[PDB]
Amino acid sequence: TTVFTRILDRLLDGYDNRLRPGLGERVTEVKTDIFVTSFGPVSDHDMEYTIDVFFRQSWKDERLKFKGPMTVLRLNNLMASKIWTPDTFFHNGKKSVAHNMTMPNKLLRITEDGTLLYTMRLTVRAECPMHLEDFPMDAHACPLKFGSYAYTRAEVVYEWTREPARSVVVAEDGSRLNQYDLLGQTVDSGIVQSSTGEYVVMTTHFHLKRKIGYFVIQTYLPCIMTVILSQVSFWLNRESVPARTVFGVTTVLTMTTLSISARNSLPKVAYATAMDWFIAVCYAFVFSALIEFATVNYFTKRGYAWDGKSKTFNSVSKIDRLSRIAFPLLFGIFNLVYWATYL
Amino acid sequence: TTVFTRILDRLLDGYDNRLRPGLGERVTEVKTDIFVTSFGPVSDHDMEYTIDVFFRQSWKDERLKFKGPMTVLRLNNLMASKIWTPDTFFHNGKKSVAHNMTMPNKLLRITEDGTLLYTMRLTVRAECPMHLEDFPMDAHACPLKFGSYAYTRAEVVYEWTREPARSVVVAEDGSRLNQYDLLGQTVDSGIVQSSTGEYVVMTTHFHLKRKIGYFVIQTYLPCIMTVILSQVSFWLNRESVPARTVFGVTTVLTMTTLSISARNSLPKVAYATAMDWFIAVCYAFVFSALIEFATVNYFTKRGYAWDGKSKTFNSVSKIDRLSRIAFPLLFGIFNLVYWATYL
Amino acid sequence: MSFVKETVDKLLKGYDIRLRPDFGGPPVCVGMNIDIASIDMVSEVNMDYTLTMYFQQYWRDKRLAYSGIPLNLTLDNRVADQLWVPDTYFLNDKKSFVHGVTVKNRMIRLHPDGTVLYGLRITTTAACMMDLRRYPLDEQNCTLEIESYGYTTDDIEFYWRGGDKAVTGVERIELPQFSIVEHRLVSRNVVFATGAYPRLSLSFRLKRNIGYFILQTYMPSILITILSWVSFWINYDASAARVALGITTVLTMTTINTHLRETLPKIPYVKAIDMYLMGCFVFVFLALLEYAFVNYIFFGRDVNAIDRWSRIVFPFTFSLFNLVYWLYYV
Amino acid sequence: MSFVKETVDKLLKGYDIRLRPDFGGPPVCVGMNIDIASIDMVSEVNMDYTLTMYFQQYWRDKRLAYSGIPLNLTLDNRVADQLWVPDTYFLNDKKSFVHGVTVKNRMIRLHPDGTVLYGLRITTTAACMMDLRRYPLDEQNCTLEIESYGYTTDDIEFYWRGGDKAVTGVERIELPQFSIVEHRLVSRNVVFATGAYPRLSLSFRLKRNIGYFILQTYMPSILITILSWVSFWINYDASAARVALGITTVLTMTTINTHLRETLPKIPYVKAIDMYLMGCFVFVFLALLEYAFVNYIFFGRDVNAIDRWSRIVFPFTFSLFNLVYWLYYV
Amino acid sequence: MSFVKETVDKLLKGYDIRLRPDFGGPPVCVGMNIDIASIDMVSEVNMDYTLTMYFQQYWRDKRLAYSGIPLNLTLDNRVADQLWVPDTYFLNDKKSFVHGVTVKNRMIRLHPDGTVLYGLRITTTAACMMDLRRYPLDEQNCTLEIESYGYTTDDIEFYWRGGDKAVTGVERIELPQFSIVEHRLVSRNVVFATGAYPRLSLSFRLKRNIGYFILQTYMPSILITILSWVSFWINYDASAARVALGITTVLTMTTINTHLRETLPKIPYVKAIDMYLMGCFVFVFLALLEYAFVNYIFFGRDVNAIDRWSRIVFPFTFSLFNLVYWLYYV
Ligand SMILES: *[C@@H]1O[C@H](CO)[C@@H](O[C@@H]2O[C@H](CO)[C@@H](O[C@@H]3O[C@H](CO[C@H]4O[C@H](CO)[C@@H](O)[C@H](O)[C@@H]4O)[C@@H](O)[C@H](O[C@H]4O[C@H](CO)[C@@H](O)[C@H](O)[C@@H]4O)[C@@H]3O)[C@H](O)[C@H]2NC(C)=O)[C@H](O)[C@H]1NC(C)=O
Ligand SMILES: *[C@@H]1O[C@H](CO)[C@@H](O[C@@H]2O[C@H](CO)[C@@H](O[C@@H]3O[C@H](CO[C@H]4O[C@H](CO)[C@@H](O)[C@H](O)[C@@H]4O)[C@@H](O)[C@H](O[C@H]4O[C@H](CO)[C@@H](O)[C@H](O)[C@@H]4O)[C@@H]3O)[C@H](O)[C@H]2NC(C)=O)[C@H](O)[C@H]1NC(C)=O
Ligand SMILES: *[C@@H]1O[C@H](CO)[C@@H](O[C@@H]2O[C@H](CO)[C@@H](O[C@@H]3O[C@H](CO[C@H]4O[C@H](CO)[C@@H](O)[C@H](O)[C@@H]4O)[C@@H](O)[C@H](O[C@H]4O[C@H](CO)[C@@H](O)[C@H](O)[C@@H]4O)[C@@H]3O)[C@H](O)[C@H]2NC(C)=O)[C@H](O)[C@H]1NC(C)=O
Ligand SMILES: *[C@@H]1O[C@H](CO)[C@@H](O[C@@H]2O[C@H](CO)[C@@H](O[C@@H]3O[C@H](CO[C@H]4O[C@H](CO)[C@@H](O)[C@H](O)[C@@H]4O)[C@@H](O)[C@H](O[C@H]4O[C@H](CO)[C@@H](O)[C@H](O)[C@@H]4O)[C@@H]3O)[C@H](O)[C@H]2NC(C)=O)[C@H](O)[C@H]1NC(C)=O
Ligand SMILES: CCCCCCCC(=O)OC[C@H](COP(=O)(O)O[C@@H]1[C@H](O)[C@H](O)[C@@H](OP(=O)(O)O)[C@H](OP(=O)(O)O)[C@H]1O)OC(=O)CCCCCCC
Ligand SMILES: CCCCCCCC(=O)OC[C@H](COP(=O)(O)O[C@@H]1[C@H](O)[C@H](O)[C@@H](OP(=O)(O)O)[C@H](OP(=O)(O)O)[C@H]1O)OC(=O)CCCCCCC
Ligand SMILES: *[C@@H]1O[C@H](CO)[C@@H](O[C@@H]2O[C@H](CO)[C@@H](O)[C@H](O)[C@H]2NC(C)=O)[C@H](O)[C@H]1NC(C)=O
Repeated sequence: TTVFTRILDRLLDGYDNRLRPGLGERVTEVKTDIFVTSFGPVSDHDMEYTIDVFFRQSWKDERLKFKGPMTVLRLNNLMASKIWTPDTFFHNGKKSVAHNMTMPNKLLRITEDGTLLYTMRLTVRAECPMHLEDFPMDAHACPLKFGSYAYTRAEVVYEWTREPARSVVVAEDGSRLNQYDLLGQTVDSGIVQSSTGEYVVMTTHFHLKRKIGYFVIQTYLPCIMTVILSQVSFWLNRESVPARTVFGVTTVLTMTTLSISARNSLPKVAYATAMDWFIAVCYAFVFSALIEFATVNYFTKRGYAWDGKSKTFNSVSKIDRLSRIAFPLLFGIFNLVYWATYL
Repeated sequence: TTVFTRILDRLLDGYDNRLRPGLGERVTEVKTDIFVTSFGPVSDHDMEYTIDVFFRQSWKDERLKFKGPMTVLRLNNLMASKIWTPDTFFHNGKKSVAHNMTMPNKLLRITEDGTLLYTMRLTVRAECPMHLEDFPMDAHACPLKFGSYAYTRAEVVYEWTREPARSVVVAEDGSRLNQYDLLGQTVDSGIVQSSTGEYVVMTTHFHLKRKIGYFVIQTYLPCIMTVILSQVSFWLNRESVPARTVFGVTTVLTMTTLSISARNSLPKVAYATAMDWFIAVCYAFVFSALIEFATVNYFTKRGYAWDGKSKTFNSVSKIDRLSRIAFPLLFGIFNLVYWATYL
Repeated sequence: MSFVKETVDKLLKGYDIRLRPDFGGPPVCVGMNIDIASIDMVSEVNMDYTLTMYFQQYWRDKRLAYSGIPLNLTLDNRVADQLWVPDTYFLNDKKSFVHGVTVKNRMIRLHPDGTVLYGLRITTTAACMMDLRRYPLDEQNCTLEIESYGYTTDDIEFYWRGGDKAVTGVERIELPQFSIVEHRLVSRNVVFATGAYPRLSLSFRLKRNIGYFILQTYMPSILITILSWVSFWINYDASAARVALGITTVLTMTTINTHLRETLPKIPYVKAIDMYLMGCFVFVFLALLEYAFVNYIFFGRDVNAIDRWSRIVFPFTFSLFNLVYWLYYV
Repeated sequence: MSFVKETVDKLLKGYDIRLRPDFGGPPVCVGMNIDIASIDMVSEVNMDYTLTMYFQQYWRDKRLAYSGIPLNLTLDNRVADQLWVPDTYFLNDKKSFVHGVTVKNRMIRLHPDGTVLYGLRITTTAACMMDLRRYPLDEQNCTLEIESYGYTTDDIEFYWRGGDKAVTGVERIELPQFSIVEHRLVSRNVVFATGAYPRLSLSFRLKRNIGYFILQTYMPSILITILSWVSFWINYDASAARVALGITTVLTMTTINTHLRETLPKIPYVKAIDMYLMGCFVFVFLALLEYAFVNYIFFGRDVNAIDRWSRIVFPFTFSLFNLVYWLYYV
Repeated sequence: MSFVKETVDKLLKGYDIRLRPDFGGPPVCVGMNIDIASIDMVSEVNMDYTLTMYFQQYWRDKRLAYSGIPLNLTLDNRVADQLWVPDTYFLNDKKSFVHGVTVKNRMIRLHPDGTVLYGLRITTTAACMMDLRRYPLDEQNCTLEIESYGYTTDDIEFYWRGGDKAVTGVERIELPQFSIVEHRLVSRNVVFATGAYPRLSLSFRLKRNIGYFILQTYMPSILITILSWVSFWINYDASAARVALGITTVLTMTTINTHLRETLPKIPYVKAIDMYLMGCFVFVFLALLEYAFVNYIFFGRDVNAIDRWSRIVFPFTFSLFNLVYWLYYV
């Protein structure tokens, strides 16, 4: 241990951690890869997603070459803070967490050649701008961009450790998504210009597709059943005015309850989503069913119904007879057009 | 002030704050007392409570004797962290705050004899398991246990400064309870054995009694007034089928709304409480009233009511005549049995 | 590399961080520019907004001048603790922080002449007192006040670096509920009991998106109001039908108002949404109250005339209410 | 700058932050003044309010006296961690912090005679026990208690620096739900078992704005109660119409009451809002009972008299109930 | 205490925290045991549970061996920062902290042979993926994964100290909503790109309690379904009574689902609770639709047969549905 201890104390001798490797001499190349331990929940209201990663950074520092029995050293959490490391940050990050339980969730290794492997465990909240026009039948590409906050591309450049497709790895038990499926990802890199210069940006897009089953049982089925229930009024006799008025008016209140609740889960956007049109059309159908009876009642002549053993009686309305076909047919047609358009 | 300054430096001369007083020589005796500035809110959902205290600990450290013009010294918050203090913690604490605004809310006083008075202002959330079977007419004794985390009773022993009853003091304006009354307190001490050794535990129990006026006006009265309303149906004529069906059915919906909301405040416990049984009985009374009319209507013959002038007419149902007495009486009896049991 | 290391050591050797540049001399001029990364939340309930920005400060410190190195020295952000930095703060912020993953998002860049570039990535919740009389047809003006905490104008002066181009990224901002109509840069002095202080203000003008409220708030109220007029076309003798329609729409209007009213804090003054919702509530209230006169004036003592006129007056009066409302608020 | 640098280093060399000024001598007098920035929130559920202020402490320390410089040294905020400062805390403070962006919102200003001015920008959530019996027509008195933690009046004394002008910015406070009616300064000594501690108290009296509850709570309840009287003008034989009206008003009243239960706290006693809603609930309950008595007295056994009598007594008694309510609370 | 002070200072003189025990030698064996204090919360919405525990770690460090003192030296918890401790972390923990009142809830106890006892009091919110298809009749398996962040099995090895007796306090855990059925200890070596890492897993099997759901979910749904059958006993000509009964039960059923829509999570697939509510919704939908068929056959185009047969089939088929549901899920 004493022989080993001397090497460590010698390494940082005259070492300035405020200066990047090869300062004023060359560009510091950082090789990076990510292992997503759990792709956390996605929040539509906040337009953000959580992601738990093992953020691995690798680079070379000639000042940290060493010779000894071992060819790889696993440094302590304290050592990593004594040396220069890249100031990587996430461009679209909102509020990230570096885990400090029980100790700092970091690891720094050094090979004899001076190659540093540096890993940390992070929970990142990131911005994912969502265009929710096709909601809840929408797909999104949530990005994850990172780079050096302070060092321009003339000083620090980032790269992927291996092929870009094989550089972002998701754990098999990593999907922590309740309402989405992680179809895959695309890995890219580029350049971004800002007021302070040009910087290398490493980007990753996670392609997500929303699960629709929640909205079918919560929104679509009750709305469909409410529309069906509004049409069931067409099969009641025209003389039961209080019954068909209660039937139609209470179906309207059910649509209003359903329509308001569906939006409250949505973020406060100002355009019509896919679910908005379906609810609007269902609202029109239930609205038109009560207007239809208003017309039927306006032409009813006798307040009494057929007595079952025949004094004249009202005939069955021609408005009702046609509505028993037109309303189910138009709604059926609207569903084929709606579901084919978005699926 | 120079003479005073020198004494301070000499005190911590060779002082090892890693070693308790009398280590390997005797047992450190810490005398504790608590002044409750405010007994914070109690959370039935989380089964915890908040308490704001002045936590005073007193012990003797012969290493901190001194001689000078004064006989008592008040030490700044920086000095307290430089010496050895008991590693006291709260066994049932969930998340506690040691206030640090504007400065650390600590105080270390040293007497020339070597006695140290050490006070700190704390906000403590503590676990208070509750048996809610008598809810909302339930009473609880919320505990507050503390002791040394690392030192066994062979090393550190805690005692109350004065008579255990008088060692815990609650400020007159210290009651920060909305739905409870702090009846009183019992102060005890004992030994708790764990995997690491035997430890001394100081325990304080606060006896709480739930205020019922909230649930009487939010839950009990609406339930009682809805049950009365369901019985008002008995006094309508048996020929008004739509009115008595609307009357009975909407009281069922009112019971459903009341039952759902009353249990939302309650923690998700799987047993029946005193409010559940009252609501279940009110549900059965409202359900039975609508079943009563269903039986009355089955024996109704003529669809027209009494014309008001005199052709035969229905007679007042004998079921109705009896139900006008049995239902109010049975509910009245149930209330006396229910309230006398729990009050 | 050691030559650069020796240079940096010399600058901080004997460096006094408690003294501003040119202490006792002319005030140090600090220039600021901002790159706005995003505006995340704009909440009426809390009357604030969230702002993620890149915040840069420029000033000249002769103590940090260096020669012989033909490069700008970008240094590890931990060197900022060893330098004098302006005591800049956001006068109207409620809660703010500097991001710290993977490291603190802080930048220190030196220049040969002594110029210091101090950049931070900050998410700040800033107080924006909103005027909600015309809500949701309202236009807001939210500011960000940048002031020195301890130093007066005798010691430190602020200016926007680059004039009206000192703030960038505003055009790229997308808000789910607002549009950035304009932004302005102001520079002035504020006088307190302890002396005058330099102030920089950045302000935005926000116009709210009305399309969303039409589907959520206005449309359901409009349809229920039209529904309440269905009562005027039903026979006077259908008491059960007309009361059931009348009382259930009054219930529906309360339902509409309740589950919407939780979208706004307890702000006690009249707003545009309140007037429209209460205008429709009064109409459905009158449609059910209108039948009380109809039923009584037949059975208690012409009947079709009152309903016939209501079939015109109610649609007409509601259109008159809509015309006056939209013109007044647009 | 070197002269001032050595002047400051002279002061701290040999300084003992662990000892108060004039330790063992007369108590150190600390003057205090507060500049209130805003009262962000006042919550009845948690029974506390959030306050932003500039909190200033002013005392004299002979150990910090400097000569030769005819200027008041404004130093970096980090020098505050190397001096003695009072152990001031807020007694009823639940959670608080000093703002830290871009730097710690803290100020130190020295004067030649050893006088120290120490300012902090603090956001604090302070506990305020509220008496909500007259809610929403209630008037609250929320205080801030300022005390020394571990010094007695034999060591430290507090006073309001500037008399009744020691607190400014009250006119800046813009609470949407309240209006600041008055504020007071109190100086007193608090005696505990550990000794007597100097105490300063700043208290505000708040009067709640009632307009929101008139439109949101009282007016809907008044209109529903009026709507329940429409039953009195319908035929005694319209059982379905009159029961549906009466029972739906009861359901509507419960809806108002039940949804009000979530925003309001768990305060288990009768308040002003409860008495109005319970008054209106009893009136609509009795209207439903009124028809039941009419229906029973006809079919079970006059009929038109009861409706005629109810058309007058119910509106009249409700007006009397309102008159007694508003006089007793306004 | 003089001799003890020398011994303690001797151990830490030249101590290198950066190097593990037997660095570059055989792997250090770290024994662990846990004493669970409480499982505070288990939330389906956040898909996590909260666990408070006493977390002990045992390892031998010859650098910390001491002789001449026949005592086990418990030292102030702050000495832990001066010693080497394992880089242990919880792989699936979302938010966690060490309690810190009055001091850090941490323990270091040395032994003469060099054995180190290192104990912490940790409250950790750990991620637990839940399969809620059988909710509320579901059984869950939540785990806690313990791993070394940096070292490999060539450096550090984990084991449960005391075998199956390593974890204690499970039998005393009381949960308002669950019951601990079993717990297991697993030792394994997880493999990543970096290399093999030691792993210990503590897992509990939770079987949800049903009493709350019976009274809150199943019972209201059952009673409403039975109430819908009341329509079968009313005359076919009573259209206003049977439709109002039928449609209000449909409205009531949606009220249950919508109010339990906000307490339940956003997990988009068919669960056991959904099937029972959907089944009951179909039965009440069919009861209302049954009368539509009765009305059409009589008035549009025998009649008493449909009602008489409905009075048996509907109660019978609901019983059959219940039998299948409960047998399948119990
Ligand atoms: C009352 O108690 C509160 C906490 O409840 C204290 O706030 C803490 O104050 C200390 C001292 O200033 C802080 O410790 C310092 O942290 C710096 C980094 O902080 C940044 O990063 C952390 C995360 O790592 C963030 O949480 C934080 O917001 C910042 O973004 C370090 O750089 C400091 O180290 C420097 O100074 C020390 C001084 O001893 C040197 O030894 C170092 O070498 C170095 O120069 C330091 O560690 C702590 O972070 C604060 N906590 C929080 C939550 O903000 C108050 O200070 C305290 N009040 C009083 C009067 O004591
Ligand atoms: C949101 O709302 C805020 C107010 O709360 C608006 O802020 C105001 O913006 C106006 C400009 O639109 C400001 O008015 C301008 O102030 C400048 C600075 O004044 C200081 O310095 C001058 C000397 O240069 C001193 O005399 C003065 O006392 C101050 O110390 C002036 O330079 C401007 O002058 C311009 O107009 C005059 C004529 O009035 C011309 O003679 C000049 O040449 C020049 O064109 C001008 O007066 C105002 O000060 C701001 N108020 C505050 C409180 O900051 C935001 O604009 C608004 N946001 C949006 C998007 O509309
Ligand atoms: C919210 O509610 C709080 C109480 O909970 C109110 O605070 C009280 O305010 C009153 C004033 O309105 C205070 O009464 C005054 O106290 C002063 C301080 O008393 C201490 O110091 C004196 C010596 O100076 C000691 O004798 C005494 O024992 C205390 O230690 C007194 O100096 C004042 O005296 C003045 O009036 C008396 C007559 O009453 C005269 O004889 C005197 O000459 C002098 O003019 C006075 O007694 C009271 O102490 C406060 N209580 C607390 C607990 O702070 C807030 O005012 C209220 N908020 C609002 C907006 O109203
Ligand atoms: C919640 O769900 C988790 C899974 O998600 C369950 O965890 C599994 O538990 C089972 C035991 O119930 C584990 O199976 C056991 O694994 C041990 C470790 O395997 C490692 O080491 C061996 C070599 O020794 C390697 O081959 C292997 O790849 C691993 O690296 C084995 O030692 C066990 O074998 C022992 O028992 C079997 C009989 O069961 C004998 O035949 C053997 O001879 C030997 O005595 C066994 O295979 C499984 O590994 C766990 N999985 C995970 C992912 O941890 C939890 O049990 C469950 N919770 C509850 C309460 O049930
Ligand atoms: C939103 C739809 C608005 C439609 C508005 C439609 C407005 C409109 O034109 O109404 C008049 C009529 C009403 O039809 P309906 O059959 O209900 O009314 C019959 C009609 O009035 C006959 O003339 C009456 O016989 P008579 O000669 O008096 O002896 C008969 O009396 P009775 O013998 O039964 O007692 C009435 O019942 O409807 C149509 O012609 C459209 C049918 C297709 C409508 C298709 C709609 C899609
Ligand atoms: C839960 C209830 C279960 C009830 C189960 C079923 C209980 C049961 O048997 O009900 C029917 C019976 C009579 O019911 P009810 O009086 O309402 O019905 C009258 C009865 O049918 C007469 O026989 C009829 O006269 P008639 O002779 O035909 O000319 C009369 O017609 P009309 O003269 O008006 O034209 C009908 O109105 O009620 C009891 O015995 C109540 C016992 C106490 C019940 C106490 C219940 C608490
Ligand atoms: C220091 O701790 C060790 C370990 O707990 C103690 O050794 C125990 O001694 C008791 C004596 O009755 C035995 O029954 C146990 O089996 C021992 N444990 C082990 C792991 O060997 C030791 O006694 C402690 N030292 C002192 C002075 O109490």
